[PDB]
Amino acid sequence: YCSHMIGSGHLQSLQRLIDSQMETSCQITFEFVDQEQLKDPVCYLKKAFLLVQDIMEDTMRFRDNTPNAIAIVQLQELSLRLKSCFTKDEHDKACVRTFYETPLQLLEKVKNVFNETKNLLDKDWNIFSKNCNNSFAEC
Amino acid sequence: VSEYCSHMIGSGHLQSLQRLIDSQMETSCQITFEFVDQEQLKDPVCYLKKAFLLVQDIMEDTMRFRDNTPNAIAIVQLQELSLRLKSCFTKDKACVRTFYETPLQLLEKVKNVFNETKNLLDKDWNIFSKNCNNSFAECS
Repeated sequence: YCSHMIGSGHLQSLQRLIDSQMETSCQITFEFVDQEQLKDPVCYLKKAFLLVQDIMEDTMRFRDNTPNAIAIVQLQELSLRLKSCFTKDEHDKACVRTFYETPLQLLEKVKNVFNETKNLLDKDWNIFSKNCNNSFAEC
Repeated sequence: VSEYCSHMIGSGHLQSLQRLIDSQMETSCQITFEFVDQEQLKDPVCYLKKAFLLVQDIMEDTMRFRDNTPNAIAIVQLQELSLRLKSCFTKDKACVRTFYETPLQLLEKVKNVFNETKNLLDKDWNIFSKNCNNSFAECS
C-alpha cells in the first residue's frame, strides 16, 4: 500500500508551486538535514521527511484558498498516512543544522524528498523499515 | 498625449498582479530594490511618473519568474502594457531611495502604481504630460 501512496499529482502540484515562486535574492531560515553528517541515503530521507512536515506547517504558508495553499494541505494530508510507511527510530535535532537559503533552494529540498521517497516506495515498499539509530547516532 | 491612454490599464492587469501576489509564499525575508520616496517627492503626479519608470527596472531586474509560467507571461504582458504607456508619459537618480522590504510588500507597491495610475488616466488621460523637472530638482 505504501508503494503508490505518493502520486505524480503531488509532484506536479509541487513543481507548479516551485514554478510560481518569484526569483529573488530573498533568503529564509529553516531546519533541515545535514548531508555532511548524514551520508546514508535511506536514513537521510527518513529524517528529511519528518523535518519536511514542520517546513510545510511552519514555513511554507500561502494565502488561504489559493492553488498553492490547497496544494500544501494535500501534501500534509498525504504525509499523515505516509508516516506509517516510516518506522520510528526522531524530532531530535541529530544530524540537523540551520539553513539560510532562498525559498527556491528550500522547496527543491522538499521536492527531492517526495521524489526520491516516491521512487523508492514504488520499487521497495519496505525500504523505510530500516533502523537508522546507527546513522542518527554517528551525527 | 492622446485619448489612447484613457483606458490603457484594464482590470485584467490588476487582477493578474493580485494573482501573481497571492501565489507567492509569505516570507520574513527582505530584498533590495530602488523606488520613489513619498517624502522627497511630495507631488502626487510627479510621484507616479517616476515610480512608473522605476517599476520598469523592477519588472525586468527584480520580478523574474521561470520561463513559460503564468507569472512570467503576466510580467511580459505588464511590460507590453508599459511600452504603450510610455506614449502617455512625457520625457523629463533623483528622488530615489533603496528599499529593504519583503517581496510581497514590493509587489504591493507595483500594484498600487498601476492601480493609482489607472484611476487617474480614466479621468484625465492627458495628466502625465506634466513637466516634473521642478519637482525632481527639489529632492535631496
